[PDB]
Amino acid sequence: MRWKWIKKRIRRLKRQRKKERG
Amino acid sequence: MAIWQGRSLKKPSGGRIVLARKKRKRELGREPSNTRVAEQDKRKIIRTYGGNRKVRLTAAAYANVFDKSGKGRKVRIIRVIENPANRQFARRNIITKGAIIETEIGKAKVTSRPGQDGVVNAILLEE
Amino acid sequence: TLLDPLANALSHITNSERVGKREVYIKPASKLIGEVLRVMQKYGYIGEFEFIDDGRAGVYRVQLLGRINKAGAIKPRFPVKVSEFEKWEKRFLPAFEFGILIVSTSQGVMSHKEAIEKGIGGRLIAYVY
Amino acid sequence: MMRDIGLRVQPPAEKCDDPKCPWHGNLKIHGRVFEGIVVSDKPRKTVTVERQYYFYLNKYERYELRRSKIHAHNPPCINAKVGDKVLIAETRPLSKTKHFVVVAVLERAEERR
Amino acid sequence: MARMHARKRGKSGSKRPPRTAPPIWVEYTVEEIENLVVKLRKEGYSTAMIGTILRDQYGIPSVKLFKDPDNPNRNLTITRILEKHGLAPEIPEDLMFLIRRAVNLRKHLEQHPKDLHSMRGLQLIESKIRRLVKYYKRKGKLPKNWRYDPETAKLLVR
Amino acid sequence: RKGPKRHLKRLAAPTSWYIERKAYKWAVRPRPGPHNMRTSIPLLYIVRDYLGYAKTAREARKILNEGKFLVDGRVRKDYKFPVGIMDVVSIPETGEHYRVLPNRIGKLILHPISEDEAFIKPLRIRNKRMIKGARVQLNFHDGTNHIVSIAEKDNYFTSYTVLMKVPEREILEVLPFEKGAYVFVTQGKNVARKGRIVEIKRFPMGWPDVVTIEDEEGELFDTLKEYAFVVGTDKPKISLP
Amino acid sequence: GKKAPNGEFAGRKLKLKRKKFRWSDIRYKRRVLRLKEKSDPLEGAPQARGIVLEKIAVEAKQPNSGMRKAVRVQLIKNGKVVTAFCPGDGAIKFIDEHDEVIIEGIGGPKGGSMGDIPGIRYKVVKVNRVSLKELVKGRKEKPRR
RNA sequence: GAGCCCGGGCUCCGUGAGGGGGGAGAAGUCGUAACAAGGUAACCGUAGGGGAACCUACGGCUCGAUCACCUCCU
RNA sequence: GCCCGAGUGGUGGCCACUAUUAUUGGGCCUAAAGCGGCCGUAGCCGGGCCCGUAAGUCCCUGGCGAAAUCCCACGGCUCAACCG
RNA sequence: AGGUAGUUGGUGGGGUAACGGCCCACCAAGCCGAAGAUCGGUACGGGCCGUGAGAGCGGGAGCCCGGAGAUGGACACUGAGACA
Repeated sequence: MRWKWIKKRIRRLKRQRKKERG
Repeated sequence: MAIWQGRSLKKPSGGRIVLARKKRKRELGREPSNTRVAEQDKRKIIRTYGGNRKVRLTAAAYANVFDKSGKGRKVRIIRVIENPANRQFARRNIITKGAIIETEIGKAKVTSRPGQDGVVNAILLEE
Repeated sequence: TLLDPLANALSHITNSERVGKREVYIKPASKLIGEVLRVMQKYGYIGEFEFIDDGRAGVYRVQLLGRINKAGAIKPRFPVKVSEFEKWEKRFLPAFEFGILIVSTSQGVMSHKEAIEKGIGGRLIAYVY
Repeated sequence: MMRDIGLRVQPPAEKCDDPKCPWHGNLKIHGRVFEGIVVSDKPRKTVTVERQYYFYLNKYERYELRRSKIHAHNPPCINAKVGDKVLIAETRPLSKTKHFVVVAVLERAEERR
Repeated sequence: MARMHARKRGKSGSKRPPRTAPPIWVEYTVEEIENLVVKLRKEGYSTAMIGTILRDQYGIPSVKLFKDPDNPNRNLTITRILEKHGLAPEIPEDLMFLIRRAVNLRKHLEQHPKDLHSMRGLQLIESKIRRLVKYYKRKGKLPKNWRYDPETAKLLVR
Repeated sequence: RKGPKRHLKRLAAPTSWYIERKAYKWAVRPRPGPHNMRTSIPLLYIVRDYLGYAKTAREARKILNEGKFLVDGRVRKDYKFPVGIMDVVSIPETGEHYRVLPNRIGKLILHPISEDEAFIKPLRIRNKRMIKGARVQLNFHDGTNHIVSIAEKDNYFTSYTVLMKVPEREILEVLPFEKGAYVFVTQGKNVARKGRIVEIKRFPMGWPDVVTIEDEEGELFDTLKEYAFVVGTDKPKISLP
Repeated sequence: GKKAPNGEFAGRKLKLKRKKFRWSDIRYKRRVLRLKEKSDPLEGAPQARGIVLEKIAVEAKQPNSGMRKAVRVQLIKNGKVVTAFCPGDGAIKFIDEHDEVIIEGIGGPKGGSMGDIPGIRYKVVKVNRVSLKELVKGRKEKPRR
């Protein structure tokens, strides 16, 4: 679980933060 | 003409205070005046809201003097020299409650408000 | 540190009580506690005490009859009007009978019942019943 | 200059006060009286006294600490100093924020907080 | 009894004599006692150790009990015996020993700086000084104009 | 509302007159006159409500134009007349006198006494001040002003007992208030008590200036010199007899 | 010390504590801001009239299936799209498209559609200023336009 | 000395292609992740990698594993 | 058949229940929730013993917090509401 | 989370029914703030009101009391009084 979520949250964050940074 | 009060400036704590009413008649005010040195006397009577007529001097030609016994006169004056407030005023001869002026013999110090009372007399300065 | 030395007296005295030892020892000692035990004895709740004043401290050795149920100090020590007494009457005490809500007063120190008979009040100090 | 002020207090040892003191002119002593402590002397003839009082809260049964600054005009006959009680008169306005004049000073070298 | 400060460990239970007036099987005059004190402060010993040697050699456990009454304003004891003579350090010994030590630390750290623990007691000794300062100011052994710092610690010691 | 308040409501009508409170939506409002508004009583009221002589105000007003009442030994006709306190009011068509006295309670009541006491009206004067022409004058807070006292004080500060010959508009028999004299209390929550003054010792700083008194009962009353009114050395009757 | 400062002058701390900790009641917070009043259209109101854009039927929830009668109505001043649950059996009949339909809530304003219905926050009372429970009974009045 | 206007800046209301997630619907598909040592104990913070569940490294923790083997403790 | 009764019910809001906002009168090992640990500023809170003040605090008096509404009495309207 | 430039104060003066930075000339650099200022939201305020065993919580409706307004916004006369 919290492994999952942390990396899902991180990937969401990055990918989206990539989309914001871009 | 001048509005005020005077509740419409700022708070002593840097708040903005906003007016939450309008004008009140009783609480309006008039503008300052220039009482000139001249040979003629230009007066006007004006009616206050307390219901009392008060004289405004718009010019004058006689002040005149007092000692430390107090023997008054009505005689000629000449140029206003030294006004406390601003030296600009001492050029255009604006009489004030604390003005200083040249009289016939000795300099004399004004000691009355001619913008509500309508009077000009002085007391001699001793060197 | 300590504070409320009284209270740390009282609280022993009660936890002392609840066990059913014979007598107590209270290492820190004072007027407050001294006086309060005095008034306490005056109502009778306790038997006899001796304090020995050591160059360190007063100590009270107190004799336990069995009477006391619960006797506790007040936390912020509230001021209480003589009209508000009845409220503080119903709350803290167990019923109308007991009446040692020990307050501190203009006259000195008293219980609740000794306060009411005079007629005077103030800030609360402790309770006993 | 130097006349009895009443309140059961004595007037300053020296006098030479300007017309914004109740020993001259048309500004006069009247009314209620307080006491408080000098924060600052920095403005000219002007001194901050901040009072401490307690207030009650009915909900919690307890008190609170509140602190009301009051602006006080010091007469040039006497100088205020930090950290001493000062006595205040209730008078008509000097200014936007100055409604008070200092009447009788009890001065002190001591300071807490 | 205890206070586990910067520790979890209960403090020593060392305890005073419950004597309130002094032994008379021990015998010294107000004059003799005063000499003993002055001699020891002349050595370079300090008041705790002065009270220590007097205890171990001359058999007086605390000075207050023996001396007072001889001017019953208060108890007469070592440094109050010293101040009347002018032998007292204007800094209280408490505050002095403290600061004294402190300046020694700094020199170690100077040369050795990779020291957690040694760094961490610098922080633990200053902050006792600070306190000891703070209250004295208000009591008055140290003027209110002072404030504590590591250059104003290296000046008091030298 | 930024002009003058020229109506009064019943609910806004003060209960120191014992008016009826919900009779209508509007009460009779005193005009200015002799004495204070929430210390007075309207002529209308004494007629319509107090003494029943009216049903409608068309009655009362007629009654006051013809002359069933004189106030202060003098005729009236404004049917909005505040009748003063400690006051002389006369019925001339029957020969009645009432004092406008406060009760213990604090409502305004009329207390009936004979015609003889209706020539005298104790004044304690509200202030005393110099005027031009080198005179002083005697004030009151029912307004009534008198001139003459033969230069300077000759008597007391303001706590006076005056004898006013009320039909004659004249002042007679001046008498101070002293530390064994009588006082009637007209203002305060100690009203309707008449007593013997213990002393006049005071703590004057600021507004309060203290005067104590103990009555026949012995109820210690602290009133202002002003709330205190000098009834004299005892002449008119006490309220609640 | 069980939390709180107790002490004469401390109270202010108390006074701010409560308030700080009050805002953990969703309901309280929400009202004191007015989120109840801003979000779930109405502008807060008891009820709202609106024009029946169309009639739609939706499915029931988890253990359930049955065709609930729902309208789509547009509130008129609110100007917001509301899908809605209609009381009664036959009903969907008596409601013509483009009659006025007054709308209310149903079963706590919280958002809670009743157990069966997913969405529906709201209720219908009326068809052309005469209600639905009056139109389930034949006699009482019958509809127009 | 108002309203009024003009040029710019900042903010807010009605409304818009497109875009994010939630509580769901539980008849399609992939896998077996966890819950039994779940069939490689599990979790944990950090880092990389994989379609997914997730795997691995390093450090921690037992809320840890089943006998066995060894060691202590009323 | 039960309730209530010219009412009864629906939606909405507020308060109670909710010691689910803890003053009265809540918790926080594992249920939600202890900061990874310390320091000390502001704050709150403070051992004993004597003396001054009486600021808080209590007691008494006195000025005062309009009427209305509330509570109690008596009186009025047939009764009560309502009013005096 | 820092705000403040008639801005805080001083001297002298104007204007006003009148005190006052109300306004103004000169001089000074204060004034306010974590005991929460400033800014933003929301809101007439009070008597009361609802509820609750109490403590408390919510509320400003008739009515009374005080203030503000009169299509938005400014402006004077006339009068004791209006900026009506």
